[PDB]
Amino acid sequence: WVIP
Amino acid sequence: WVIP
Amino acid sequence: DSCIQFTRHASDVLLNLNRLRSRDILTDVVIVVSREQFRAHKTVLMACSGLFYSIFTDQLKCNLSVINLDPEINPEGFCILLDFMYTSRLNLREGNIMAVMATAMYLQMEHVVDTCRKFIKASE
Amino acid sequence: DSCIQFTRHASDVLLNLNRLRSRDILTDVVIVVSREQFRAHKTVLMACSGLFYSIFTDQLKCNLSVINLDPEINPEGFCILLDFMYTSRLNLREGNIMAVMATAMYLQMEHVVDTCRKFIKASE
Ligand SMILES: O=C1Cc2cc(Nc3ncnc(Cl)c3Cl)ccc2N1
Ligand SMILES: O=C1Cc2cc(Nc3ncnc(Cl)c3Cl)ccc2N1
Ligand SMILES: [Cl-]
Ligand SMILES: [Cl-]
Repeated sequence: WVIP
Repeated sequence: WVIP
Repeated sequence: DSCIQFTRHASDVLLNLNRLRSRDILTDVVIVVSREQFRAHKTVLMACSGLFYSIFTDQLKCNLSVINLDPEINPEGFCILLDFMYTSRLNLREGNIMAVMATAMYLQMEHVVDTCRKFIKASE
Repeated sequence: DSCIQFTRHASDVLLNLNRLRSRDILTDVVIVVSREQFRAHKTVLMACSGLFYSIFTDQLKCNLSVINLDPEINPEGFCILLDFMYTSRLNLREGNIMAVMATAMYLQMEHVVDTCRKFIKASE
């Protein structure tokens, strides 16, 4: 999971 | 396009 | 093999599947979550959820145009997860995390369940 | 927004759509390319090809279970492109590049047309  |  | 790979292909396919969903094109099922209805493509639902994969591989349920979810399922939690299925983006917030995790557990979306558990653990 | 994004989600969806295609699950169209037949999902074809997008948004053609392609289309070229649609991997070779580029032009798959043009230019 990432900060887009 | 890339070499996978 | 000796194939070449187009890096953005999967993302571009998912973007177009979401555009078809937004315009209601070739949607073949309505998911009923209490008073709320959500139109979708059976193939995308199966591709994202262990529950939908089981439902639409069933010889009788594969032909249904309406699927009613358990009354304990929160429509907003379902909406957030349906948006994630079609975009890869999860709108996870303090106000919805419990409903999102419960819906992801029911829908069998293990990566969502995992990030909800981690976000909850950090707040404890 | 304040969404989080699962990096591998689009690739995982496409992998599962290909598994459904391989097991012939919820395929809703057969593409006829001379003597050869290819089963697929209309939504994936539309998501990958300008030609299929135009065909399946047409009010009459959207309901057809069989689509016949132009007789000049090479079945192997179509097969390679259908595999690319479902995997992001293109099996481009000296022996098939001309058929693949011609099929990609007909199917309106601009990124494939682009790499074929570049690979051909390099060989000249
Ligand atoms: O957490 C998850 C996400 C998920 C998706 C699916 N889907 C499929 N799996 C295998 N082959 C096929 Cl053909 C599909 Cl469609 C099954 C289980 C789960 N669990
Ligand atoms: O080279 C290409 C690949 C491609 C795909 C599509 N597909 C869609 N485009 C816009 N919205 C939607 Cl809803 C879809 Cl399905 C249209 C044109 C082209 N051209
Ligand atoms: Cl997931
Ligand atoms: Cl393309």
